[PDB]
Amino acid sequence: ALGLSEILPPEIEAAVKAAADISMGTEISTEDYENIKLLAVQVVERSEYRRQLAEYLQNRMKAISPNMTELIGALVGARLIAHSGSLVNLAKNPGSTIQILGAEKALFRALKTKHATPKYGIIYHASLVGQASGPNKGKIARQLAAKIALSVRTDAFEDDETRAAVGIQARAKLENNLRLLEGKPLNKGVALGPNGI
Amino acid sequence: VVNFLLFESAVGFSLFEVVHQADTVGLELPEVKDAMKTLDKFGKMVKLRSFNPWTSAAQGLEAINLISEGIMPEYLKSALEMNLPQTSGKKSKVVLGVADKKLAGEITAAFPGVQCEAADTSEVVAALLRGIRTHANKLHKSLQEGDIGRAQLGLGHAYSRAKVKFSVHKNDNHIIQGIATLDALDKSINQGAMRVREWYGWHFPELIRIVSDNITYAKVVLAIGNKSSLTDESVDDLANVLNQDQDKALAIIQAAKVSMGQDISEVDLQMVRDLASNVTSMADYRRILAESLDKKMSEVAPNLQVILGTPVAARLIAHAGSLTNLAKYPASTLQILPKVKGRISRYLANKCSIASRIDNFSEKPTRHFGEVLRQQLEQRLEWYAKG
Amino acid sequence: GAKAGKKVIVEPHRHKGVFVARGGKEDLLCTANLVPGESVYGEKRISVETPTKTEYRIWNPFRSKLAAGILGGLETIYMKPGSKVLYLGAASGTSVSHVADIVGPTGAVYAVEFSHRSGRDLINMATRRTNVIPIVEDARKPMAYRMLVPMVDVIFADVAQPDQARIVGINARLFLKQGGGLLISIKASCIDSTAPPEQVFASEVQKLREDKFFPKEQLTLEPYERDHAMVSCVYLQKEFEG
Amino acid sequence: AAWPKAEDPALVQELLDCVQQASHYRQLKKGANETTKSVNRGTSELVILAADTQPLSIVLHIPLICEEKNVPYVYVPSKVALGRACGVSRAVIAVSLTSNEASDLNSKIRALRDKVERLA
Amino acid sequence: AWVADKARFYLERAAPELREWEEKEIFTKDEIRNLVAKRSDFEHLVLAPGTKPTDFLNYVNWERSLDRLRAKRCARLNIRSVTSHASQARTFGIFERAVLKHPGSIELWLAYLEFAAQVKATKRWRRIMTRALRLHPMNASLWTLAGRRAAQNGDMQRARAHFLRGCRFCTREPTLWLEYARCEMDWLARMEAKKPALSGAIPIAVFDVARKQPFWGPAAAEKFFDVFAKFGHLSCHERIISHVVTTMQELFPNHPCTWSVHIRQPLVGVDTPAFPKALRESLARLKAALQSTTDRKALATKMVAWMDGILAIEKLDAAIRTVLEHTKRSL
RNA sequence: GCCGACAGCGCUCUGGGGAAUUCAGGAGGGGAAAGCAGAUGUGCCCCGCGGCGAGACUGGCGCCGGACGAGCUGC
RNA sequence: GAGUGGCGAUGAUCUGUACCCCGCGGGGUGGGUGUCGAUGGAAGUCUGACCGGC
Repeated sequence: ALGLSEILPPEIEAAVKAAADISMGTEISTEDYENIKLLAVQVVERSEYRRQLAEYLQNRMKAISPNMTELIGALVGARLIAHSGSLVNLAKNPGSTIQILGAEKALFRALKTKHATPKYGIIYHASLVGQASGPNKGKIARQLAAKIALSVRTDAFEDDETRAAVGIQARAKLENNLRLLEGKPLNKGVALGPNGI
Repeated sequence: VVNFLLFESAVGFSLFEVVHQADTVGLELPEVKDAMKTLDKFGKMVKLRSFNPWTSAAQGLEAINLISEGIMPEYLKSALEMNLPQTSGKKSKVVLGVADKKLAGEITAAFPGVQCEAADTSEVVAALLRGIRTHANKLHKSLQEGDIGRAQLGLGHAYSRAKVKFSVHKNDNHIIQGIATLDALDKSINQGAMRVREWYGWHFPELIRIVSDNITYAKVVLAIGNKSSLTDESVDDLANVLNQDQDKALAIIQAAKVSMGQDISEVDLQMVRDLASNVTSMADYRRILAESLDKKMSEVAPNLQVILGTPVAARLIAHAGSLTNLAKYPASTLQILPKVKGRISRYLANKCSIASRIDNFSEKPTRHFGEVLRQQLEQRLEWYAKG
Repeated sequence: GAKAGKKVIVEPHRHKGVFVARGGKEDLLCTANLVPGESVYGEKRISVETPTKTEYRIWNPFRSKLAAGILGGLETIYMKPGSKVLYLGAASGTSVSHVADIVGPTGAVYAVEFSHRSGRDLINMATRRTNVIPIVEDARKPMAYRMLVPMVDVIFADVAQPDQARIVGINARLFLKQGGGLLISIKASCIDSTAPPEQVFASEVQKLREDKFFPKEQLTLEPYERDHAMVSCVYLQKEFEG
Repeated sequence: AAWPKAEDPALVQELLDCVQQASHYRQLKKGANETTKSVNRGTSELVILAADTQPLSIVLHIPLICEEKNVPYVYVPSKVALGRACGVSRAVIAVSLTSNEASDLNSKIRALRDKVERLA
Repeated sequence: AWVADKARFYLERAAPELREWEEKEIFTKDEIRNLVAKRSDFEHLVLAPGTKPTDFLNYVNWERSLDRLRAKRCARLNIRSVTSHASQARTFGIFERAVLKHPGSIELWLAYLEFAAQVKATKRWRRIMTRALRLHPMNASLWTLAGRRAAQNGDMQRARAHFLRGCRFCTREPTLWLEYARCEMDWLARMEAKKPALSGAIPIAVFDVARKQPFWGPAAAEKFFDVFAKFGHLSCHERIISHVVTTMQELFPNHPCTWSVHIRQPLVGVDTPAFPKALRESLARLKAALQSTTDRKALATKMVAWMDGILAIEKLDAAIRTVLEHTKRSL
């Protein structure tokens, strides 16, 4: 769009008119501008292909495992599917394994080297263990991994709110469990007056 | 006894009244160096009579390119008619301090009653001005918005380019990064096009046997759609695609007539035609880059392209960085970048050096000189071919 | 020796913004790359991430008198991240790129050169880096670029002129601060080819001294150059920053 | 582009004579490529080019690296005079001449680039 | 900061008028407590390092409203021989210190010119005016104000000094050329109103010289027609308008500005049988002009702006009013 | 890497360390118009001293100098 | 009697991509490469009964 206001919020486009005024613009020809402009339309075409690929994978994962989608979402669950290979081969793995999917180098480094195993793997970029912080991160990594072995096991061995009857219960229990973990009082402390009394 | 002086800076002119003038005998004294060192004392010596900005960077570039040779402009004579009093040299004159001797002589030539001490001559106004240059940020801050260093920086790029004629004959940019993106997206279209061949070929096997040339595969599986709705000569396309009557189309509709593999669904076919439009738009943009890239390289450095071809001349110009660097390398350093093979490697390396510096250090370089370089290349090919 | 891909750790040098990269059989003086991923004139450089980003161009005492002085054992170089340096005799902007790597993004290098061709390579490098200004003018006429240069902290001087102390004299009398840095490379064969080099060096020091500088130290660049001196002095004060 | 043009009143003659004497002391790198190697390696003490080059762009590249290495360069107006000044039987287009620790030739290089410094 | 020292000079300089206000029955003693303490707080705020033109105008507004308060309270208690000149002198001190510290502040400069004009300080007003022009020479606001107040005072030569130096400097916008045609033709309006003046080739020289300028464009020339299109009661307004339309139809002859002045040209010397006569003449030029091959959208927008630009007038044929509304609908 | 006798050496002693804060100093950086050298309200008119200044004469040897002056302005 | 063709600083030559088996021709593994693979290997997929409130 440059060589108006839909692409970006205003008063930053006032700054791009300002830098367009006072910048060090080496006036290249319109043929070279046509080349860099066709690279721009190339990469915004790949951005549109990103959008419809993302909607493809979201709707497809909703059709394949709705328990997973109504726990952690299509992207993270899709990457678990991609790690173990398939849905039944994800379902044959225990809940600790589905906690440690994605962290096997640190994990067998720790197990062969007598050190601290990793608390989580792929799971960390879900909408919940990112919502928690502190020790609640590893704790809700455990219990989310247990409930998610359970839910992907239901999706893998059998309108959509009866097919997704495990994931909604695990969302309610697991987010209620979140706020009872986080919204907690601190350690009880005495108060002292001006004199140490 | 200096009355006024003139500080000319990259944002504009500004002339200062000076009152409580400097110790003209004790200039090298340390306490006077302190009073010429800190702002809270020298500013008791200088006021600010007038400021004259630049209404455009074109006026700034003409202002440097007059004031470097030492000629004043008509707007400087304007601001000095604005500021200086109407004096002949009859009975009362006005001393102005100017950092340049010929500007002083021209300015006493234009104004007969000004008399100008130049900072090349007298250390009084050389110091009284040198300190306006020290504090002229804080001295001008109350009326000039923004920093001075960026206006300096842009004015220095502007004056260097206007004095040297830089970007009228510096066009290296459009092939180093262009062959970077050209080989990059050739790798990309091999990757994604191999993907769409693997997956639609997972749906429909023998199209790998009838149609190779990966991007033509991608367009023919954009157009063929599903295994179901085929006619061979459907709409105005397959004659421009490939052979039609005896060779390909009967193998297409016959191959899907005797098709063997798995079926597929509609949204999956939306993936194969979004991915197909990905690959074929990538190929169209590759045609655009090869066209404008080869035209541009034959319009900028033709010698390396006639003796080598623009993909490998593009690889050497991106491989050394610029025409100035590849020109600066010697013969055997370009040879870095039985005995017949390495011998002609040395010979074409040496001619690629001589073609490099003849390619750069002409103004807008020609074409026939590299043509006669390839004439020497052909007669050395014949010089071995007498065997 | 210093082959591409050898593991080599980087520790800071004694100066401000100068780095030293110690490897197994060697060591390499290096600066921090201001524009990453790009070598200026085709030099070796070092990439490292925080525990993509960090990059260190390797700096050559055979192609740079200032690196010959830093490996020559110089006390101070007067330049630090944040300084303003007036470089004199800037051919192609190579050592101007290393000075620009020292003073960094907030600093400013004011590169002056007479020749138009080194002007062009200087505009290439100085178009890539945004703290260096290109000035293609005569160093014997400072009133040409008096509209371009403010009061700088340091002047670096590498010109092959017989009137070198006069050129740096008037450039410091227009552009160098009260108590300013000056760092001059001197070629005795270029000033006086029939005199002994210690006497040429001492005479150029005396011309700066009656040009009202104050010489702090002198070192000769002689495992890396021949008959070259590096004189470090300070304008109008005995101590630098004032 | 030959702004350090040497004058035919015997400065060219002293240049070509010192070329010949350095050729007899083997201090002489002949031709544009070997000149370029001597300047880039920094061995060079002085360098002469020839302005009788038919395209002069093919020797215009070494004043850049001579400005970088700070060695004096100067043009003589005949590559044939430079060529038999070297003693080559071909046309030498650009010559570079180095030095050592102790030679009267090194003294002649010193006085010669003193004259070249009087040009530039 | 020695703000207590320099502030101590200004407070102790202010003290004997407070003495005279306590010994006259005008203010009372705790009022003078509030007054001394507030004077002090302003003087330390103003002589403080980090200050603003807002702060200087706050203390100018408060000190001057103090002078008006003492004036009205003086008129209450029927006092005479108490004067305002320590307040005016003091206010000139606040301004002189103000535009000495922040001289690049046209709020301060225009406010100081406003005070110097409201206290009838004319010679001092011109000195402030020249200092303001020297620090802001690219300011059409200041060059216009100097030229116009010089014209209303009556020295048109000094007005033309401020204007011709102004047109020398402010040459990005057309604004000061418009105000010098506007003020020079204001002077010709005064000369033909009192009746060189018979010819009046000065704004024509402004026009033809103004051709060679970096602003000189067709829309700006239409702003020249908006300037000259008033004062149609003159001697040579048809000659000046006719030179503008003729020269634009000799240099830019394919522009809806030239077609727009081709419409509005017979309506210069009007304000009445000629008003429908030249109005329908502008309908002949209008129908001749809207069909012309030019920037038809720009002429359509100009004529929506012009047919809307007549509507406030009265005593018109309602058929003409409605048919111009339908012409706005038709375009 | 911890521990380390004897012999010897150095620093220090209201023994030796660490943290929290209260007080007394020192050095350095960075930021800041950071600017009280003579601090007299405004406007008009008359005088005095002076500055620009059109235009006009003259003496001496191609110059330098005298001495007139419409008008406008500063103090 | 006329018109063409002809190395080299505007870079000749030389040590140096390996060894071996044969009659300028052919073959056994190189090493560095640059790809896509691959099923193949390193390579195996944490702990398991308490904890919080009062």
